[PDB]
Amino acid sequence: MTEYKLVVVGAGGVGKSALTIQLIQNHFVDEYDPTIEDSYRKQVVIDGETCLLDILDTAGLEEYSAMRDQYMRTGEGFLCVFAINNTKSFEDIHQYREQIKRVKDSDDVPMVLVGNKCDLAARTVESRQAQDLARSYGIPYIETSAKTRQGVEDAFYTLVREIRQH
Ligand SMILES: Nc1nc2c(ncn2[C@@H]2O[C@H](COP(=O)(O)OP(=O)(O)NP(=O)(O)O)[C@@H](O)[C@H]2O)c(=O)[nH]1
Ligand SMILES: [Ca+2]
Ligand SMILES: [Ca+2]
Ligand SMILES: [Ca+2]
Ligand SMILES: [Mg+2]
Ligand SMILES: [Mg+2]
Repeated sequence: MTEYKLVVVGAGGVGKSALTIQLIQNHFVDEYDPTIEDSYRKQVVIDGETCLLDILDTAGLEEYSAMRDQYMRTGEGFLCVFAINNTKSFEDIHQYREQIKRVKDSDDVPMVLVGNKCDLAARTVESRQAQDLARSYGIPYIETSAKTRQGVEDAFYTLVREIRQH
């Protein structure tokens, strides 16, 4: 059966691990845990296709990771995650997209822009801003909450559907 290699990237603390664990185990990690497994596997049915999600949960570029570039090279699709209550994390997205462009040696990489923590009231990044950034990359924008599950399945399933177009 088909395997989709997904890589989750973005700034420290935007909720890369919380999103991936909410998808894989239907649990919200409500604390900072500095030692979470990077590799997740799940057999799922997406649009009538039985397939394997192979998910690599990376560290932010500010954190030193020796396995990051190995994870980068093998990725078929990328979730580029910022938090809607973290302007710096949104600004940082360009650097993650440039790194992806560098490693895939293409500007036509399957990607989804994810605005996480959409449950939180302290919004500093407007939907419109993120839509505009995603448009400039030729990719969809999806808002998620790792806490409430809003958009989580949609973010990962949309990325699979983007890989299928490539
Ligand atoms: N309210 C709310 N909190 C969230 C959401 N997603 C993550 N968090 C919280 O934000 C903090 C950081 O989450 P975490 O998943 O570890 O972020 P990360 O991007 O993997 N950090 P790192 O790059 O260091 O691995 C945690 O306390 C987590 O509970 C969300 O959607 N809503
Ligand atoms: Ca807990
Ligand atoms: Ca741990
Ligand atoms: Ca290159
Ligand atoms: Mg993490
Ligand atoms: Mg503003």
